[PDB]
Amino acid sequence: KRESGRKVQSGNINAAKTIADIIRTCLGPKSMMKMLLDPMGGIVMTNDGNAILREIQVQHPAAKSMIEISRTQDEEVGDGTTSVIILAGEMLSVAEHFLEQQMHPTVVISAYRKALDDMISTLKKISIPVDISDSDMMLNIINSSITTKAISRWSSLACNIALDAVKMVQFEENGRKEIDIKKYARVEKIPGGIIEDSCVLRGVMINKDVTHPRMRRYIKNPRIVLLDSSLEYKKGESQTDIEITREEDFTRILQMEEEYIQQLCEDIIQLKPDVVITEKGISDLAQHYLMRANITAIRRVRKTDNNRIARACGARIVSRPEELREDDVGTGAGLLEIKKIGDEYFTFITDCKDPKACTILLRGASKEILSEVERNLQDAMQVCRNVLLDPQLVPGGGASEMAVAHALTEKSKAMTGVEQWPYRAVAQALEVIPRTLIQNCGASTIRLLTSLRAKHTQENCETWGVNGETGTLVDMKELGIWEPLAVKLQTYKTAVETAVLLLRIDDIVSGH
Amino acid sequence: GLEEAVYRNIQACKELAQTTRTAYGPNGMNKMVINHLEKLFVTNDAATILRELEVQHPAAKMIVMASHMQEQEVGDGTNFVLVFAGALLELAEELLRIGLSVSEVIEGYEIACRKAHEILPNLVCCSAKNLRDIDEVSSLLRTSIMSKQYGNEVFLAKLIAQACVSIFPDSGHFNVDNIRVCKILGSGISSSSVLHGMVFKKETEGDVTSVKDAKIAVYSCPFDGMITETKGTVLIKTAEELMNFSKGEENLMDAQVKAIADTGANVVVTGGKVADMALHYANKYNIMLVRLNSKWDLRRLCKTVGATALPRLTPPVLEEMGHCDSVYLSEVGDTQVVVFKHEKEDGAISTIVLRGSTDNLMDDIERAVDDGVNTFKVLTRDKRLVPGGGATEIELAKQITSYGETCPGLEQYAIKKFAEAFEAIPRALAENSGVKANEVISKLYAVHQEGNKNVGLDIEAEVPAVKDMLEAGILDTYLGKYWAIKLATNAAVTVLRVDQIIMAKP
Amino acid sequence: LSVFGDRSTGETIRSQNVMAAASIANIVKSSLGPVGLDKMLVDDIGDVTITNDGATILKLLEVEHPAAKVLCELADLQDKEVGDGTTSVVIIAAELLKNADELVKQKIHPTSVISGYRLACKEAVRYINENLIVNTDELGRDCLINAAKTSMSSKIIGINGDFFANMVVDAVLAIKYTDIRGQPRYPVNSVNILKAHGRSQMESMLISGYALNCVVGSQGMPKRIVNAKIACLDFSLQKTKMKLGVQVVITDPEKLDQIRQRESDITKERIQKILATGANVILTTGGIDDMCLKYFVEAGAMAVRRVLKRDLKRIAKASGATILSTLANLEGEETFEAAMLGQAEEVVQERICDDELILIKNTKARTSASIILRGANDFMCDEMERSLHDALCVVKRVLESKSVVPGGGAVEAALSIYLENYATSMGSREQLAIAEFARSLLVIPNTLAVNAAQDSTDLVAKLRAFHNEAQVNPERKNLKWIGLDLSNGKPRDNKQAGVFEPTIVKVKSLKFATEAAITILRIDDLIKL
Ligand SMILES: Nc1ncnc2c1ncn2[C@@H]1O[C@H](COP(=O)(O)OP(=O)(O)OP(=O)(O)O)[C@@H](O)[C@H]1O
Ligand SMILES: Nc1ncnc2c1ncn2[C@@H]1O[C@H](COP(=O)(O)OP(=O)(O)OP(=O)(O)O)[C@@H](O)[C@H]1O
Ligand SMILES: Nc1ncnc2c1ncn2[C@@H]1O[C@H](COP(=O)(O)OP(=O)(O)OP(=O)(O)O)[C@@H](O)[C@H]1O
Repeated sequence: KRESGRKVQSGNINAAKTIADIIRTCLGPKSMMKMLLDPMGGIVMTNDGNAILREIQVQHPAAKSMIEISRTQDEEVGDGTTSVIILAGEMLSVAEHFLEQQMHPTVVISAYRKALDDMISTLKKISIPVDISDSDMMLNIINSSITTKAISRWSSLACNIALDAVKMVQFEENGRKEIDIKKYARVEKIPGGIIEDSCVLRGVMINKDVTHPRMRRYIKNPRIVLLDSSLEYKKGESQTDIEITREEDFTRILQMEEEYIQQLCEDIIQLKPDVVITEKGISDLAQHYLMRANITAIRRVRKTDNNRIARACGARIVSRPEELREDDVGTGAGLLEIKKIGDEYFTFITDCKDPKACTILLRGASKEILSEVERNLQDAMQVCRNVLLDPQLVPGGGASEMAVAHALTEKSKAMTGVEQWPYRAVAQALEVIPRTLIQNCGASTIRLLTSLRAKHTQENCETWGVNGETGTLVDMKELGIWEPLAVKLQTYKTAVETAVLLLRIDDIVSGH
Repeated sequence: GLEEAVYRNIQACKELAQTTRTAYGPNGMNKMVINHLEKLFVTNDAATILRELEVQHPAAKMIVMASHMQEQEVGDGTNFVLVFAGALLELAEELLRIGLSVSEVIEGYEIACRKAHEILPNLVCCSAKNLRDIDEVSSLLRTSIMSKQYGNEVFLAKLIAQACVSIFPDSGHFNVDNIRVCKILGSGISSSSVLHGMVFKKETEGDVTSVKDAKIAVYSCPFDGMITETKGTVLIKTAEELMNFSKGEENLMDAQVKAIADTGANVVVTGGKVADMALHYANKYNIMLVRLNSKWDLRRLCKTVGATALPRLTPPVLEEMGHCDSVYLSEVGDTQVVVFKHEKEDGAISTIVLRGSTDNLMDDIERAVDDGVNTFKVLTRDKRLVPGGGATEIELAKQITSYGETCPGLEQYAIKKFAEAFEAIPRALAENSGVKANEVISKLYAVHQEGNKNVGLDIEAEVPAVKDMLEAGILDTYLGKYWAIKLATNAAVTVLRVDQIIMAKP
Repeated sequence: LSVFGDRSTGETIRSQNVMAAASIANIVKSSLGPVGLDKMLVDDIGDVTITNDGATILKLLEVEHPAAKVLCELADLQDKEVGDGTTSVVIIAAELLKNADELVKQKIHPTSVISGYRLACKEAVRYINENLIVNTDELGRDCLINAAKTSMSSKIIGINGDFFANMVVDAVLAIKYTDIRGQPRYPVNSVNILKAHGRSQMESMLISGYALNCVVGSQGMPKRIVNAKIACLDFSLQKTKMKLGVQVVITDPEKLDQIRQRESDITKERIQKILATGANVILTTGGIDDMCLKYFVEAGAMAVRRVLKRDLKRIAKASGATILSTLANLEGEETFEAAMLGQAEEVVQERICDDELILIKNTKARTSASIILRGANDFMCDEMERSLHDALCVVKRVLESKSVVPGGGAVEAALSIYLENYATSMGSREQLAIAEFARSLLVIPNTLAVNAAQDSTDLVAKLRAFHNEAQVNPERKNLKWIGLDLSNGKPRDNKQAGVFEPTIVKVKSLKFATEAAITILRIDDLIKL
């Protein structure tokens, strides 16, 4: 139940090596498939490295750390997540200098963290500046992710979707230029149509349906009223219910409920609005007064959605409906539309401004095509996110892993001390990324990797990668396998952070 | 019933390397070996380990058969073969797990072997000056007697120096067969000395202390009752018939020792025991009688002067006798010994007498003396010396890695592993001295990067640093390092060439 | 015999109690020191927490054994007494039990071991108190600057060590205030470490005062004021509400209009009472009205809006002012003149890049300051702020407790030689009790040497080789107060390196570990029900 000594350090090596050996052959566009058996007898043959290790149950607690850290890796970037776990396994696989040479882990940690700043500065040396204003240069960078998919026939449309989505969310006036896909880039699906009919809405779309037919259908000048409190009778400080037993008491509670409901509606119609968007729900008696004034009733929206609507038309979020002013006019908007497109109502309040947000309109003939375009366009917006955050590109395909590992061999000659032996172990562990690309293509591994290292010691290190498709060597300046710097830096930082985490572990202790 | 089928040929040689890796160096550990005749023995010599340990795997027998060729043409570095070639097969297993073929490692080892034979003449610093002095000889012999008997090298470096100088005017004839070792029980190593001629531990049983006769006859039969080669039915009935055989036995033996006096031989060697009445007849005619019960002591005398051992009871044969100049007695170390000195001859025979209280201790000194003679038996050839203590093992590993880095192609992997197999020999010296081996290798490469050559291990338990080998007087043999690298590479390429072993019936 | 359980007595319950107690020491063996290794705390749910602090290890360690349950309570007696020391008690007391378990096999009764341990503990405090150092050398003489420089070496701030160590030495000596009879301690609140982009890390300045990270807004109002009155208030000068969840009813449309004209008229009445006090420094959490800021640029009051609540608690504590939550005094509206106002000297709006700050100088009773960590990016400024906070608590916890002792293996190595010579002076069946007490104190440099990746047979013995010479002859060639530098693997003087420990963490550790080793050694029979 509890382990101590050197069996935990050698046990954490085999716990992480058995995770990297699962997805060792799952690298590159020529990746192989796996067979996942279900207890109900079914088999899923997915090739996503995030989907393979999620459903696999593990018993070692050190192998549990490989999944939950990589689960946070999917939230940061959406590319190269299986390359982290291979680098996490190969950095911990050289157990000769770990335990067989009787070295303390603090010796290996002081050499691994001294390899981190050499792995960072070398990746910034081989970079290339990016002209972000040109759209034809940003078309070839999404081709590394849109390939082998169903969106390859509409690559020009999917490039126009992801480029216009990342440019509207980027608020560069603060200096830091934050990008928020989960908040300001809410993707919605519209049933019906074809993949070519998909576009980007310039604003916020609300999926609230229409209950009463007496609502505004097409208004050129809408007026949006944003509210927080609900439109019902005012309750007390507690949630107690008002029960009525006597017949005379039924008239007293109903007249104060009718007066409070019609008062919260009459101060909205003094501005003559077109659509009422409130945070909480709407009662049935308030809907009778909302359909009397012939206006749209929208409820159940988030607080993040209310911030983007107020910046779209110039509205202001008011908590109570009895405190509205003249500033809460939604003028300047494009048009109002609640047209049911594909058996689903959609609230169109788009305009011609940039309120630090956007809306992606997904079209498809069925739900199977709508589920394909959603997961493919989400990877397209995450690639262009790292470009606008820092316009620097690193050539992938094993060229970056051989440019850094060549610099670690030259820097190891002038690095004296006992830490020079695991310092060369980081350079040989970085060669596993072009090693499996030869194994996945089918060529000879040791015959081609040796000539790959001979090309790096003489010529330029930014060139001469490995083509995973044809199997032979190709120049990275000719074919577009250019990967972002923010993805390769976050990969190399996390691979060291999980190598410094499992090597610090000496005892396993159970208890609360 | 098959797992790897190429790893079991290497694991059998890795067990053969482990029995001498911890026994390497002046700080190496001893081995409590058991003889086949059920005798307890304590030793640390690498040649006595393989002689008693009957290894049975034929894949590891190639390195043992390479040690028998290592004993030829050089008497230095049998432990060097079992450590370096063991590190060759251990480092070759890291290449085969990647996907490299075994035929690619073979041609890559022979490339780096010929490259290592060119860098080794560049590391020759000093040489012998051929002055035949005891100060020049003992300065180089102090390193060879080390790693055999540590702590008692101040008495051993001077005694073998006085023996090999007496043979060096005889140019082209110096060998280990001219310096014989005879062990005498005594106090310790402080009472040991060196003598000329053939010296036996047993004294002359006769009363003659000096004789100048040249005719020497050796008879292996003891002095007892004579038995006729025919039937010879001898029957006794009364007491007077028993006295006729008792007096007739002494009268016939009086004519038996008279036949030795007729041919002019006053030196007789008897392998067996001598009777008391026959001992009186030898002293009457002035005959020197020396008893030598050992068969190797008798076989040594036949190969030097030519006196053969005859099974008959004193036959007067003039043809099978030897020739010596002067045989006499000398009192050295409170023990009279016999000296077969050569006065008329120039003399090329020397005998180092060793004293000690334990026979298990005196036998380890005999292996340290014969390894000391074999160090200068090599130096009858071209005199080249290399720094020891792991000094040449780092500089050879520094140039081969520098050579294998610039050479492109698939052969760069076997050249890089040929240099790291040389690093195990300072790793064997650092581990046996109680020092962390990872700190000494980093301290050796830091001083060899700046060009400070001739730097080896500092032999100290408390000091993990290094020191200079030129000022310390530590020097090895270049020819001892030349044949050791060539024979271990030829042995390690033989184990990698053989893939599977199949038994066959005769 | 028919009882309600199983019974076991003899020496086999003595050997089982020390094997269960020393196994808990192996849980806190590698986690000792600043280079201690992390250990996984597996919960019953399935999640795991990676902690390396030894105080949180023993809190989550659950071993259902009564010998291990004894060592659980000493963690509660350690934090309530001083607050630090916890796992050093565990390794000492478990090695005390392991050496005493060898005495049971050597035909010694534990009664001589218990009485010998209490005399070895009281003589350990006597040898410690005869070799102390009074809390002094704050200015002019360094064992400080160099004391905080060792804590700062692990980060990227350690490239220029002499530049940043002066910022934390003068900041520690600035927050000193006695406040009870000549105590002087140091508060848990410290200097506010802000950051900016001053094109390099060398443009940091030691500001002798608090710095607020707020912008005053308008420019027509003058930024340099001379008056001393500082006003702090929590109620909003913006349009007020009754409650976030409770609202007032508005039925008539013209009734809605006249309460907005009353809100514009009641803002004119409140500003007449604030400026009648003469307070120019106006700091409001809830915000300032737009027409109310028009009255401040003509009167010259330095009004700052949208100030944080936790920043205002240090501002009102600086000038000695009282935080006003509501302006209504339960029947009307008043400003509480000469009550919520403090005194100051000068408030300058200093031009700092990307955040124009507000500095206050010479308040009533603050003793705090601010360090502006000007740098290049957010990566180097965020790591340097936690480096200043870690270097602040090192100098703080030393210069509180009224005298200190050179620690880090210097205490236990000196006690291993004196208590052995004291053991040969008593006799009377307690010589082996004190001689094994000296060898049991050697586990503190023994676990520190194995965590520093050094040879433990050399690094511990180099400590005792220097401490023995202080007892043989009093000549100055003997090295005295030799500490243990775990970074380079070489013993150095603690007076030059500034490695100091409090006396109450060293005295109560030897007091609690011997009383815990006494209670487990008094167990000779096991009864279960
Ligand atoms: N068309 C291609 N030709 C050659 N090499 C490629 C090609 N596409 C990708 N690669 C190489 O594959 C590596 C990425 O491998 P992989 O595709 O398994 O990760 P990913 O799926 O892009 O990212 P993540 O795994 O987190 O989703 C890159 O370093 C790159 O050099
Ligand atoms: N005291 C020492 N100083 C420096 N080097 C040494 C020392 N002792 C041994 N060596 C090194 O050990 C190697 C030879 O050592 P060793 O004497 O064990 O071999 P050996 O025992 O003579 O071989 P054999 O078993 O054939 O007699 C040489 O490379 C030499 O440099
Ligand atoms: N500046 C320093 N230099 C060298 N050694 C130090 C220094 N500071 C502390 N130590 C050593 O580190 C040890 C403290 O270990 P750690 O902080 O991991 O747990 P702990 O504080 O002993 O546990 P607890 O909080 O119960 O007392 C001490 O024994 C001390 O000898």
